[PDB]
Formats: sequence, structure tokens, C-alpha cells
Amino acid sequence: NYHLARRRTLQVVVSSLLTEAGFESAEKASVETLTEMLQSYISEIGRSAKSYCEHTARTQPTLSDIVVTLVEMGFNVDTLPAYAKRSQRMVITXXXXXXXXXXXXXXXXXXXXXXXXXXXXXXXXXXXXXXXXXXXXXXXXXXXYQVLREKAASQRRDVERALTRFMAKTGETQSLFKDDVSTFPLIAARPFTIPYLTALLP
Amino acid sequence: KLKLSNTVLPSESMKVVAESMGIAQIQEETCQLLTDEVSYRIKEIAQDALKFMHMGKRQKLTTSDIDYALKLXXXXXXXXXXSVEQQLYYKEITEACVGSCEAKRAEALQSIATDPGLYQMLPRFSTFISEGVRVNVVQNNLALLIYLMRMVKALMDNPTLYLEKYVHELIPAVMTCIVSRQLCLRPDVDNHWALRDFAARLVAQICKHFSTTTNNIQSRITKTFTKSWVDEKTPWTTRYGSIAGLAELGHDVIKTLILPRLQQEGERIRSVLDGPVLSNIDRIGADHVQSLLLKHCAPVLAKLRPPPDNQDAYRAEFGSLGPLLCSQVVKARAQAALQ
Repeated sequence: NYHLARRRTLQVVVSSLLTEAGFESAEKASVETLTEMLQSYISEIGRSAKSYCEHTARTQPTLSDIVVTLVEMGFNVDTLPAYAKRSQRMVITXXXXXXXXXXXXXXXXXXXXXXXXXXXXXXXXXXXXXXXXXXXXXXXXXXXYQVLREKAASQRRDVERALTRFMAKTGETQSLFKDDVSTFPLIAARPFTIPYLTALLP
Repeated sequence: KLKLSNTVLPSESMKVVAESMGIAQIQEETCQLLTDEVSYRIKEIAQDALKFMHMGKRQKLTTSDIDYALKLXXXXXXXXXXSVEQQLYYKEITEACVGSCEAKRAEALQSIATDPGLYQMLPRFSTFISEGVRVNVVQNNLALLIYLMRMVKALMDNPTLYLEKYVHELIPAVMTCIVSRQLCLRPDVDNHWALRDFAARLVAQICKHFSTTTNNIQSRITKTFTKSWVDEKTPWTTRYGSIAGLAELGHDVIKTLILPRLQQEGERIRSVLDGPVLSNIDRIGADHVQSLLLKHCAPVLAKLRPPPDNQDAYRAEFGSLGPLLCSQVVKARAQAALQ
């Protein structure tokens, strides 16, 4: 796709030479076909001079080389100064266009860790660890001794008071004040038949 | 498993092309075998240009290729989704989102927008990003706001990381950034308007991708801003964020919406302007808001109406738009003359 603009630039040169001629209208496909003919004529010059100045062992095609090329390719060069009166003096030169840029970026992690490790070659760029390598997650140490046994004993106290509240509101209840179902609802007495088998039983 | 019959041109068309030069009265089998022969040479050359481009090693065939062809029991403890490495990379991401050095800022922004295949320092990242949004909405701090909103922008342009499944804890943080009460200081509400502009711009970047489905995007955000615009006795930050979000939805959106809201919001203008005794915070706020949304709404009716009869167009727009609407129409005519 991106090649095409030079070809349409040649089409602009075609339109410039038609303007110097003075055609008001044209046939578009014929115009572009003539443009193709023009670029093939350019390349025909280039092939001719290419294989022609390889007849020297050195390369560089000079002026008289191209003179003999164009006379070989059929042109009276004597009109070339006079056509200068038409060419660079009656048609305005069009300018080229090429908009190239190199954008900026930054992705700074901090990990290389192997510059030229064992396959040593100091022409590379190690990416990171943030993409290539990986690791392992255990993520739960929690080993704070006194804090641990605080957790356990506090939880034991919780289960104490929980079962206390449960059988507090469950069974026969007698209080400390009057009507403490909220604060202190002590379980009332069972008294049962055989005390010793119960109270002396590990 | 395959049959390659001869692609043979209809010989009557070939006689039409022939007798276009005016040759003779032609029999069929002549042109039939002619199409055969030319098809042989064409398909031979077609194999040949294939041999070209299967050593030039592209599967597309140009004109130039054929031009060169014409040279003829307790369970194990868990492990997170992260690595330790990439979660520390994530911590770098976060503290560069904090980052005072704008080089570190832009580094973070590029690192967001161009780490495709990351995908796994996704939602956890974005999730208590949104939680930090809520907490700093409470803290009411514009710097964290602009950092997170440009962060969401860079999230929106990292093309591989598809938003769909993880949309629905992000967009409400954006709209909470839109709505109200971004009040660091009362003389410093100025940057918050640009924050709302940038936010509604982000919503505009959202809306072009997701409302094909379930219409949470278009229908819910439009009706949100609709009934939000209906909400009387609200601070004008709400009004600005609503109308700016509707502005970012598009030309025809505003063509629907600010067709009655032209003169209805002009009634809101001259309720504000030539209005109260003194509340200059709200006066200057709502005044520049109305001015901004006026000349930002202006290209719709500029594209809609021709720029004639500015005295009548002010009557067609409740006066207060005139001639700032007419000045914006002059600016639009200048922008058209730039073309």
C-alpha cells in the first residue's frame, strides 16, 4: 500500500506536463497507463545504463554514458537546453512528502539478573523477570506466638460465653438481679437423683 | 477429492471482442480453442508467479510479481494467581500511579497501555483500584482522581486485555468521578471541570464497544443522565457532568437531547444569570458551566441549522445563547472555511 504514493506523485508530474501542454480534460485510465509507461521508460533507461556501464570493470555511470544511452534509446539531446526553457522555467516544481517518526516509550521494571549468562553473547537485551520468569506463593506465615495464643484463648472464651448464653436462655433460669435474661441468666439448679456418680466422674 | 475443469471464456463474448476489431464471421470452436490456449498460458504463468512468490515468501500476489513473471486431611496451602515477581511488578505499577515524577508517570502509562498478555494482573489490580476510587471520593482528592482516570485511559487502550467480563466494577467508578462533590477547595473547583471533561471523554471511548449486547451502556447511562438532568435542587457539578457525558455520546445524541433542552437549559441559565442575591461560588461555577456546555453544544445546531438570522436564532434559543451561539456559529463558519 505504502509504495503507491510515489506512483501518484508521478501522476502529479503527468498532470503538470499536461498543464504545460494545456489539455483541459483527459481519460483517467489512459493517463495512469501513460504514467506506467513513463516509469517503465525510467526503468528502461536504468536497465540500459545498468548493463551498459558494466562494460567498464568499474560501475559509476557518467554523463556521456547516459548520452550514448539516450541516443541509443532514441533522443535528440540538442533540445535539452531548449526544453529547459519549458521545464524548470514554465512548470513549478512539486515537493515530496515523507512523514516518519520514532515514538517514545518507557516500561521500567527492575530485573535483568542474567546479562550474558552461560550462553554468553553481549548482543541481546534480556527482557525482564516481570514477563518471562515466575515464582511461587505461600502467602500465609502468621507465626506471631503470643498473638497466636491470644487468638486461641480468646476463641475459647468466646465458645464459653456462647454456650453459656445458649443454655442460659434454654433451660431453667434463675437470676442475680430481677429479670436478667440479657446480662446474666444463670442456669437454675437441676437437682438430680445421684450426685456422686456425676461429681466424681473423670 | 478435487476436479479442475477448464476456465473457458464464453466464445460469443470472445467473438464480440474479436469483431470489435471487425474481423469476420467467426465459428465457435476456433474461439473455444483460443480460450483454451490462452488459459493454458495464463495458468502456466500463474503457476510461475506462484513459484516467484513462494520463494519471495509472501502468500499475496502483486502486479510486480507477475511483471517479473513476464521475463519470457488438611489440604495444601494455596498459591495466588501472581508470581512474587509480577506482584512486585504490580507494586511498581501502583507506586508509579502514586508517582510524583511525571517520567515515572508516563512510564507507568505506557507500561499499562502496552503490556498485552498481562491479563492476570487484571481484575485484582482494577478491583481495588475501584475501591481506592471510592475511598478517595470520600477523601475528595483530585490528584488521585487524575492519576486513576489516566490509568483507566491507559487500561482502555491496551488492546488485548478485553474489558467485557471485568467491566462491571469499573464504569461506576468512572461515573462517580463524573457526578458530584469533587471539592478539594472551593476556589479550586477549576481542575475538576477538566476532570469531568476527561471522564466523559473516557465514557465516550467506552460506549463504542459494548452496547451491542445488553444495553447497560447506552440505555442505562443515557437514562441515568436523563433523570440526573431532571434532578432539581442538585449542585451544578451534577448538571455539568450529566450534560458533558451526554455531549460525549455524539452528534445525534445531543440532537435528540438538547433540542428541547436548548431553551429549557436557557431557562436554567437565566434562572442562574440575573438570578440570586449572592452565591458567587455557585454563580461562577454554573456560569462557566453553562458557557462551556453552550459553545460545546453549538456544533450540533451549527451542523443542523444554517448560520442565518442570529437575532431570530437567539429567539429560537431563548436569547442567552445569543450571540455566544452566534459567535460560536462564526467560529464554526471559520472552521468550515479552514477546510
